[PDB]
Amino acid sequence: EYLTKKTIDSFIFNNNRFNFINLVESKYFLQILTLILYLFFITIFILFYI
Amino acid sequence: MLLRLLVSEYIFFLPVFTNLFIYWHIFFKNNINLVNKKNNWDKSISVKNIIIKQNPSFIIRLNLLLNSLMVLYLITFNGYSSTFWWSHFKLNNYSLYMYLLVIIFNNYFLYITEKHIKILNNYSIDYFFSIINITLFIPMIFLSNTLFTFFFLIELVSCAIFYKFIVSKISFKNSNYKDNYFSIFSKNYLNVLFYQYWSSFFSSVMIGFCIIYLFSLTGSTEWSIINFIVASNNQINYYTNNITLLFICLTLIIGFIIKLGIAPIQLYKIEIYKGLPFLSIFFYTTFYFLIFFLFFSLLFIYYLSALNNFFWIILLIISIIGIFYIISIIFDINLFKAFLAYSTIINSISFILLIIAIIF
Amino acid sequence: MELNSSAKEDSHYVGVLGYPSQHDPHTLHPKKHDSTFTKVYACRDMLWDHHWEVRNTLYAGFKGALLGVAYASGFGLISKTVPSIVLKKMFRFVRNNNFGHIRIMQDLLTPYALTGFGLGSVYYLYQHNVWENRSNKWLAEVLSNALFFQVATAVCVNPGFHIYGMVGGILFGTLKYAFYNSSFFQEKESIGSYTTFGDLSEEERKKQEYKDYIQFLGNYHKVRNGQLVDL
Amino acid sequence: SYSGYSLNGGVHPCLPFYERMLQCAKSEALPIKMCTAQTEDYLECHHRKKQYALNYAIKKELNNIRIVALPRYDEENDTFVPFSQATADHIFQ
Amino acid sequence: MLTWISFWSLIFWLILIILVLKPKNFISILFMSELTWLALYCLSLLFGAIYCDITLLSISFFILGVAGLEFSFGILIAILYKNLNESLNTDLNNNNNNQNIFDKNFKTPLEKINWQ
Amino acid sequence: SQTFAHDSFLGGLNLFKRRDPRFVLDQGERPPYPIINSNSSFVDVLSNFNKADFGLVLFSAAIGFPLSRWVLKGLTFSSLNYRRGLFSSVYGGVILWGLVLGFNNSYYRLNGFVDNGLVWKRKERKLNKYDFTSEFEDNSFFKKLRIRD
Amino acid sequence: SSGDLPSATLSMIQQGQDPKELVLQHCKPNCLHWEQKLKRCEAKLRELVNADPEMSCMYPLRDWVTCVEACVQPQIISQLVGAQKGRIW
Amino acid sequence: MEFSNALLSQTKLPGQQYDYKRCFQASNTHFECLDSIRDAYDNHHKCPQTYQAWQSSCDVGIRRYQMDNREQQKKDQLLYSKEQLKNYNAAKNKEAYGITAPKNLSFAF
Amino acid sequence: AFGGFRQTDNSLIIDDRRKIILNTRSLNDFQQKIYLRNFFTNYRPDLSSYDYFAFKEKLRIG
Amino acid sequence: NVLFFCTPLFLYLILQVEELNSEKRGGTSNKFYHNNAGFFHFQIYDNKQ
Amino acid sequence: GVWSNIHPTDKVTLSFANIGRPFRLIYRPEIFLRDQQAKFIQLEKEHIEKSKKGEFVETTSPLVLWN
Amino acid sequence: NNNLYYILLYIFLEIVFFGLFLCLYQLELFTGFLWVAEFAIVFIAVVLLFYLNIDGLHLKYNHNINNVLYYTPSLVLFLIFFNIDYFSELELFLPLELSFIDIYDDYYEGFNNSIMNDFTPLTLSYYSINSAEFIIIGLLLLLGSVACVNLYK
Amino acid sequence: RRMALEQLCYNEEKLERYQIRAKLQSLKIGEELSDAYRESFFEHAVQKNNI
Amino acid sequence: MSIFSNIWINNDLNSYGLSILLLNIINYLIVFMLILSVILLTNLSKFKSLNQFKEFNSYNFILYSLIFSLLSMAGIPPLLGFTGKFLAILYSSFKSQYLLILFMTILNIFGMYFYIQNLRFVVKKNKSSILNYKNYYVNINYSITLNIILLNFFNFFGILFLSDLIIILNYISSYIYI
Amino acid sequence: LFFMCYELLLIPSFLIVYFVSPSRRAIQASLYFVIWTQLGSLLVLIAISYIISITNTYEFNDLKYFNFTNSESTIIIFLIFLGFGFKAPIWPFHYWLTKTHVEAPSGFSIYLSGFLVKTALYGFYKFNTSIFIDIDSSIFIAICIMGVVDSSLKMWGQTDLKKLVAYG
Repeated sequence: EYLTKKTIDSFIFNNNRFNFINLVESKYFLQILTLILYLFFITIFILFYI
Repeated sequence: MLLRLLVSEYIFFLPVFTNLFIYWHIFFKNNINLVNKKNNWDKSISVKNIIIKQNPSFIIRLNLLLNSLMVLYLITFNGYSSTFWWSHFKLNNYSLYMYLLVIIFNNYFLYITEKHIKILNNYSIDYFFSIINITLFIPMIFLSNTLFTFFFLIELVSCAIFYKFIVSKISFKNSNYKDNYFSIFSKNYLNVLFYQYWSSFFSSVMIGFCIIYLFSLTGSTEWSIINFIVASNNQINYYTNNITLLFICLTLIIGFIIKLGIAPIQLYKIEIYKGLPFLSIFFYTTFYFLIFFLFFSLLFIYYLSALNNFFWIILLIISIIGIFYIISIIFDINLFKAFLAYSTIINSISFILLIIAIIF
Repeated sequence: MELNSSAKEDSHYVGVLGYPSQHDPHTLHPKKHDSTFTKVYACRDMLWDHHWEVRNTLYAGFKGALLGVAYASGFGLISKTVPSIVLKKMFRFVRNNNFGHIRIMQDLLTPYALTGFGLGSVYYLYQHNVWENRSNKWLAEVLSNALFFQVATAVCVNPGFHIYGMVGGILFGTLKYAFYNSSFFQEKESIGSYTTFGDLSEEERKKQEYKDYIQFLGNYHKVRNGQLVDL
Repeated sequence: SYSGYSLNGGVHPCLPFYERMLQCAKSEALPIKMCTAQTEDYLECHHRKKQYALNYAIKKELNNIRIVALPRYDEENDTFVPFSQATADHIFQ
Repeated sequence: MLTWISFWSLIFWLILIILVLKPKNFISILFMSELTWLALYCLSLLFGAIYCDITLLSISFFILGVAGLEFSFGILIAILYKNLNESLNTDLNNNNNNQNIFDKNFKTPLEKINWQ
Repeated sequence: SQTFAHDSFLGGLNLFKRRDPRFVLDQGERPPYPIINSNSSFVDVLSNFNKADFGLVLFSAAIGFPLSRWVLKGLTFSSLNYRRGLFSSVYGGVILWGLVLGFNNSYYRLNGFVDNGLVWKRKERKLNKYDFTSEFEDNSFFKKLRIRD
Repeated sequence: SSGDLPSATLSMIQQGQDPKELVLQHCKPNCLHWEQKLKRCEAKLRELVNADPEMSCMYPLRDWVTCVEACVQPQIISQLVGAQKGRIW
Repeated sequence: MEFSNALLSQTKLPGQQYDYKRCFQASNTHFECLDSIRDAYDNHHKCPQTYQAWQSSCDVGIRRYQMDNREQQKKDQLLYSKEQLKNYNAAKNKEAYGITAPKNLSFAF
Repeated sequence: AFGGFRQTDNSLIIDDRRKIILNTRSLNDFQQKIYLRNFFTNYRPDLSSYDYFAFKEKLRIG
Repeated sequence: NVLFFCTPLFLYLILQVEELNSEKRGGTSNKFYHNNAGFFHFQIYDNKQ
Repeated sequence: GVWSNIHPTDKVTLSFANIGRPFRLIYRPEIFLRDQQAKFIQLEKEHIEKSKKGEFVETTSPLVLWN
Repeated sequence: NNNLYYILLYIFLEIVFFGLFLCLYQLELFTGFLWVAEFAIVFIAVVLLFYLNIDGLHLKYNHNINNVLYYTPSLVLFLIFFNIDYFSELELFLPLELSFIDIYDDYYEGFNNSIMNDFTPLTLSYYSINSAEFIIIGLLLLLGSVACVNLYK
Repeated sequence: RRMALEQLCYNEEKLERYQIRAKLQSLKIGEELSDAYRESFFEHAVQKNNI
Repeated sequence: MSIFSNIWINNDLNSYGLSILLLNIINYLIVFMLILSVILLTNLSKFKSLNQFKEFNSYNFILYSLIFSLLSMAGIPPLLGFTGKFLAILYSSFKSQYLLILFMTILNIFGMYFYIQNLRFVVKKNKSSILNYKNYYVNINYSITLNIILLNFFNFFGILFLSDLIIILNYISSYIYI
Repeated sequence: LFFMCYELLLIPSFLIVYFVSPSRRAIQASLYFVIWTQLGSLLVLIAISYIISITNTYEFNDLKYFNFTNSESTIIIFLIFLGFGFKAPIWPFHYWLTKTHVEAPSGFSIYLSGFLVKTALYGFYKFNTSIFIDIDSSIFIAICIMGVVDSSLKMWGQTDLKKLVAYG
């Protein structure tokens, strides 16, 4: 029981603790900005470094 | 042209113009339906009542009839595949079939919506007019031949969506008698409006930047010529600056994901679905899935296929990030509208993965 | 955009087609007439030599430090909630310094950068020295990635979430095998490309191709099953 | 959506090149392999990367000290004379 | 200093970033959006100058109209904030604590939690 | 399959019969009939109107009454003047749609997209390798809509 | 099992013949820079007349031979009997 | 899409128009001359006047589409016949009105 | 019609009968069927289908 | 508890040892012996007219 | 029945067992094979004519197609 | 700065600087049009600020936390690697004496040109080629006006 | 459905040449003149240029 | 896509993937139509939260249709939802994407769990009342009922009729590149 | 056809469990059983799709007329074994079977245990015979042995008759 289902249940319960239920305007703006900037950085990393 | 103007340059747009004119005349006539002066030499059989609640069933039926007439006109259409109106419109068999399918789906959804409206009149004439106007221009997106026309049509569609969202009733008839001397501050409509407006602004800025950058690259924003030039670059190696191409592709993909509300940018769509009527949610899903999602898929498959060597990595990374971030969120919803939005997001992510596979 | 294209190279087809090869030596060989500065500056080919284990370890460590810095900048520091008094003292120091922003940034990002550099160096050494002699690429990559990521998760995040770290490592190794190890959507040659040799005559090639296409007639299931009508 | 017109209301400098490239593209069944020359000409006309590279090379050569004095030119004869040729209107005489 | 194209691109990207950097005020967001639209128009003009394309220069009027529509929509939205009982500073509409605000403090509007 | 005689009162029926379900033809494909004027202007298209367009307009006007009645059936709490005005506007829209259809038919006839009393000198020979509908249409009303099966 | 089934192929090793010539012919294209360097060294040696004895293309020839045999030797070594990797590792 | 000959031919220069009637007449004349020649290969130099008319009237893309259609038609005509095609289609429809049992206990492959 | 799966081994495959060289990673479906999928998995692969079925029945009987 | 949790690994090791021993004497091995060439047991193999 | 009278295979199979296969070969395989052997048929006819004159095309000897 | 009035003043200054930059690039027509549009928008924004932020007391927000936490390293990383300039060069790269394209003149073309206004490209774009775009813009403006009326209601 | 089947068969027959030309256009840089593709490149560029 | 004696044979249809995407989108939209159809036949104010799924416990037709639609949304066999996922998996395998197959399978499993989580809140202690009342009695839209019946028929047994839709989609996608 | 028929039985079982079980805890048990059955079905469907795409034919004779590569055969065997073992059930994917037999109605549990496991075994046997595999069956043998050992060892602690019968 603990190894097969409780692992996924605990992972969900723990990752949900780091997510806000109701979206904030600042949260959404920061998320969009971070998405764009980090996607550009990661894509450039593969092109030049990775 | 300067000398002669061929009929085929606007023959397709002629039925659209007729439909727009009819819709505008009807809507304008509905705006003065209550102003009926009675002369001193005329008799009123019954006392006139100025409190009128006209069911939008009439507008729905009129829009459905107009869509059926447009479908009939498309059924009798014949000609040769070429570019129309100074290469700003693409008239292909595939585009015509896509327009026909979109129109059929819109007609079925409109019939269902009218049937639901006959049950309870919870929607006003303005929402029906906004839906009709959105349906008037929605089919035109399939005929786009250049990114400028596509951007203009998408901006128009976004404006129509915002207008439809503004047409939502703020107050409803309820038996809640305890709240008669107290104020309940509901911020759902304001939140939906703010989120839609900010997302639309950001997406429009990204799409405009992408178009401006693409024009400088090749000198044209058309569909076929851009792909030809991009494939030629892979064979002539004239422009080896892969950084600029990667940036343009990233901008286009980010703009498309933001407009479609693709993960990991999903809290915006989650909040959007949480504060709208059921019919409005149905209409928004039908518009986004049938038009926006299929357009993005065709852009990644048929329009920008020459750059698919670059879109693959971005698409894979986005899909992996969405699968990793949305799984944890997908198990904590406590609203039916949130559940519907999450189902739509999951379907969009699955379709994105399917398109990534298809591009191979 | 190609991943590990230097390793993913068909040497025979590249030589037949004549395309320049990344496996060719990129070094400098000055003659016996150059100046001392020219001779000294010619030593830069060492940084272009991939066989130097020191160079490989340094490059991997730099990549790991960059990855750690990027993670801290994008999700790391913003997630952390430092004490208010510490922030006030940092602001007071920033006011009283000429380049205090650099000092604060260094004091913040140093642990993440050091951990990233160390982890990258360790992973590079393990991959280059421990997993280069296995047979099954997928199995070897899965085992190595799972071990490294589970060890990191037990040490970097928390001992409790070891299973999640092992699963993440397995997934990362699978992705590496799919893309960083296999030329999926990164092909450098056309599908079905074959290079002919033996100085075979055109007639012999035509006869062999006809014989093969006769076998290609066996590819159709209805042809094999004999369920075709006469037309 | 190729305008092909100039900012002065005329024709864009790459209009004839674009016409030839379009003709080549619509002509060959495999213009991707066949339209190399026309594609290169159109790309050079649109993005003058070749001109920029030539300018960079000229600047690198000017960073050397090979050239000291270029031959002057007299428009009355429409001819170039060497810098040592002591003609009128020269900076040094 | 920097080349014009690089300066314009860097300015567009920095303006997009700064749109999120400042505090969450609707009026400030509208002003930043107007500034970004003006920067986009300037970039389009510079590109049309670089490439000598009529369609590139034609964007300014369309860009101006789109910016005007966006500004009008934003003004209308900001006007609606009065009736929605929501402060212009959006950070005051969320109960989540933040270190950026010097004076954020929200308490339940009651007198005594424990009565006797 | 035979075609309704051109310039008659039933020329619009030819727009209801097509050889294939293709919405548009290729850029280099010859039209089913000879082309009168590919470079057609608006004035030329207007001059191209005939009894087929008149009959199409008449059919649209006749059918427009039932559609207008169906539309008016969904109106409630409206004045008789308002209902009459809305019905008249709907009928006018139907007539305009019929006129547009007639103009499109005239343009197609001038371009040779549909039958216009013209036949090419040398017929295009097409072999129906895949023919799964000849027998199906041969024993139903589906043949009357398929031009040459 | 797989081991009890009849063998469907017989290579040069299975035919007992030396495929060294075929291996060299197949691996020559992989080493072209070394061959070009050896050709240049040979041309330079033939250009000079009675040069110093400490001037030979032997080093270039060794480099070319190492490049050629670096791929040919191991590959055939994989096809030899008794060269199976083992049970587990 | 980038290598789509039809998509490449569909595009045209700004303000470029195609005289369909003249193009079709010239193509009909040239194709009639070519069919009178009656050769498997399309030797356009066998009717210099007709080939010149086709080149002058029909654009590059129109000529390419016409040539591809003519080549496909010639291959199909050399391939099958009307009666054979009709009989094969009837037999295929009759078979599709039934079921295809597996080819158990075969004697080949 | 029998299809195939693209192989990931970046290995050169040498065929001397046609005197050709192909990559394991880059091989068509027919090439995979003729070189990679041409392995034998039957005791008496030289027999016909019915002959091998009868042989299997006879071997079980034996 | 340690023995129970490690039992699958011990079982795998014992099975591998037994397979090695069988390979030493050429006995039946833990292999998919496809000796029927795919023909199912007592599967009716008849052709249709 | 009618919904399954267009192909010799069941609808479920045809929808599921035809994954990106040529629909012409799936529905009417004979014409597809004949078209794929278009130039092959001409080469076979030429070889047969040459052998009728006593010239055996050994390169075209394997080209003996039944269907 | 968090003060809305100061932000508006800075926006006006930035718009003026952008107009100056456009004039430097010899694009004075678009500079003037943008200047007029921005002045009207700024007047509307000042009216709104007097309407909604008459007091002017901005929220008590501190930039140090967000700047040091994520903004500074993110900006450094973004500016470090982002470079979309392929072949653009500075004006001082080569001596101007080696350039002669600005000296050539098309006398016959000038004699064949009757244009006296710089709005010819604008007319040819927004009236001949992009007429569909202009119609779409008009329809969008009408729809936006209707939407604004509905929002006010 | 029957009409669409016929039309799809015709469309696939038309698209048959499209795939061949794209694969010829999809030949790797420098692989057009390769011996395994030289015959196809010569036929498509020299023989199949008769417009 | 092989070449034999300069004559090539193509056994693959390049337009299948576009038809597959179109069919998947169409199936999702059809499922959403029935999912929202039941909402349209009831008082749309009575279904607020995720635990507000027991409101579907009503007249047996509504409950059965809701259960079938919920099953179809997760893509369980043999509804229309399973057809889309199965065809996507088949197309991915035909394209040789093992990583994509694994990711799609993980996502489908997570989606099935999320969709089935709602089935737990379906049970109600008694028959509910989510139907609007007209003329003092509950009003049931016969046209909406007929549409829902047609959708449920096309979803429960529509898998057998997938041949015609697949053919139509393939024909549509055939001219996409042609 | 075999795969489609094997997948159809899940819907009737879920319908029976959701509507006929008398236990209140049977809701979560039915959900878990449906989830495990769907996971096994997904694995089997992935394997079947791989097999079908590898050889575009639908006959076991045609499958025998083709040979799968080493990796293909290994993956197919592993996926078929995983699906059939999730539907067997096998350790440690037996929580669904345990909860079902604990909570399901007597008639359904009698039918679920009696028939579904046999159908899954028959499908696995039919698929396995049609595919020749050169891999070692040690993994599957060890999995079966460990599952048998685990199921037998837990019998002494089972006081519920239904639970003990399920373990047996």
